[PDB]
Amino acid sequence: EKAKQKSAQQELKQRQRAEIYALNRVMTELEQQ
Amino acid sequence: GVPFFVNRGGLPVDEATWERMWKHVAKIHPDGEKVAQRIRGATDLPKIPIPSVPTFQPSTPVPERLEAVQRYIRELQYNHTGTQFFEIKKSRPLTGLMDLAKEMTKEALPIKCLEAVILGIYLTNSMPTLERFPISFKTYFSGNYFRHIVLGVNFAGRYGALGMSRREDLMYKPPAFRTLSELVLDFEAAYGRCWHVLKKVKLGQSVSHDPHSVEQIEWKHSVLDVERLGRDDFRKELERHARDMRLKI
Ligand SMILES: *[C@@H](C(=O)N[C@@H](Cc1ccc(O)cc1)C(=O)O)[C@@H](O)C(=O)OCC
Repeated sequence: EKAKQKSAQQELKQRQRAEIYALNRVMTELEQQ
Repeated sequence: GVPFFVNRGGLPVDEATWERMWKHVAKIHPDGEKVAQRIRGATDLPKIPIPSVPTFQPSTPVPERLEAVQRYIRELQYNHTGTQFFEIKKSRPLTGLMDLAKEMTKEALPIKCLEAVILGIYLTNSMPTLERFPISFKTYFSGNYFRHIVLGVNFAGRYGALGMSRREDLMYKPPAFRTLSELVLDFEAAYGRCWHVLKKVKLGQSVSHDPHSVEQIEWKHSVLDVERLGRDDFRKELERHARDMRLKI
């Protein structure tokens, strides 16, 4: 079941990346003004 | 300068580092708890396209390739989250840093200045007529010191830079400066325009184009104390560094 385990890891990275960029937009707008 | 957290366990970000990232957000954002509550677990967040790594036709002039390299770096965005997502051990062999740069292109997360230097090397190893060398700047403003680094470049005897900064004037310079001194003085003036005093410049040697090299990057081949040197000796030391690099093949 190694292909499914990689699938879960890839989904974790995808969910995290979407939150990282949403947070980055907020913090970029804060840092600017 | 100002402290920040580093993700030291690879990707996906481990649970403890992830919570630490959000705890830091709740501290410094005036709406920090509300920001997390909107974003965390949200199922309607934008999809971020994975930026395409640029590839180059042999007919494309190197300066045009560099514009594309810089555009790619910028597409990743400056990382303002408070948590650096890739750990950069500056004394690692080049081959290990190039493996990390490859992972930066696969995972496509926001980056700061040092990560961008590593990425810029990785994306210009295909340009043997381009020399690449790190330039670090230490500046001072309102009682605090600031560290910045860019990737200096030299094409056909003209100097420029690639990199990432939170300020538009402190990264990309097309390779058009006749001398290394002129390039560094342009950064010094850019710093001065946003009220930073340039204190130190640390210049590295030319970096190998072999991504499997076991050589370390030599970050501090010249370390220049700007105010101690004064204008004339500052320029002479930069001229000497430029000569030192021309002989490292
Ligand atoms: C280097 C980096 O990103 N440096 C910062 C320096 C800086 C410039 C201007 C202000 O107002 C604050 C900070 C940058 O170029 O944005 C990077 O590796 C790093 O994390 O250095 C500490 C910030």
